[PDB]
Amino acid sequence: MVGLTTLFWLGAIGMLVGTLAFAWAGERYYVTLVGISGIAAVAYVVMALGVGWVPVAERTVFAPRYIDWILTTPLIVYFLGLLAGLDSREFGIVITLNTVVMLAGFAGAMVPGIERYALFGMGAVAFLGLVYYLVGPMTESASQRSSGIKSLYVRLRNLTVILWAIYPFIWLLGPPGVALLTPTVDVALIVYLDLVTKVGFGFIALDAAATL
Ligand SMILES: *C/C=C(C)/C=C/C=C(C)/C=C/C1=C(C)CCCC1(C)C
Ligand SMILES: [Cl-]
Repeated sequence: MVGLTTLFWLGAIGMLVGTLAFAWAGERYYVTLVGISGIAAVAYVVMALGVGWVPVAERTVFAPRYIDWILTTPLIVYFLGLLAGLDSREFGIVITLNTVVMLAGFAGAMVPGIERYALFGMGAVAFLGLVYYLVGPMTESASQRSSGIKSLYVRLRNLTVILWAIYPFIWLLGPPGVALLTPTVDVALIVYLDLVTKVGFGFIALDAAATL
């Protein structure tokens, strides 16, 4: 009743609506949000068309998803770093940590053997370091800003930390890992998370930009 392609098209449509909304409302921030959802839109269309479905051992891996994540997640961290007022050096640490997470996941998904769990573990370790910087140093830094900017940062930060922490569990329970969850359910859960961590993220920012 509901195929993989249908779910990919749904994500594509959701990202497109977000993209046009952010472009219209567009204060770097608006251009970043267009990139976050605009890139994801393209990845989902490509996948909806059946492009980039790579067979690996006995699983199917969706390569456009990881290219998407590698480009869009640093833009989300960049957005948060602007809100917090990071110096160009602190940016380097968190964006480096983020890239390690994304690359490790991409490599683990593409490796047929159990070495892929070794790659997954490395991304998990780097993710914990990323969470520390979001909850600690970046929160200290955001404190120096107006009370409204600080409030916006805290709300986007918690949205980000809570939801991003769910992805490694979906990955591990899905085809890439123990292959427990079926591809259709696993994809459905990730389409939901992508939409919330990108388009939902964006709309929470727009809402605050009008309350000024
Ligand atoms: C728009 C897309 C988003 C916000 C994707 C987020 C994905 C993650 C936070 C994935 C994290 C992972 C780990 C922490 C360990 C290795 C496997 C990953 C890539 C699923
Ligand atoms: Cl995958």
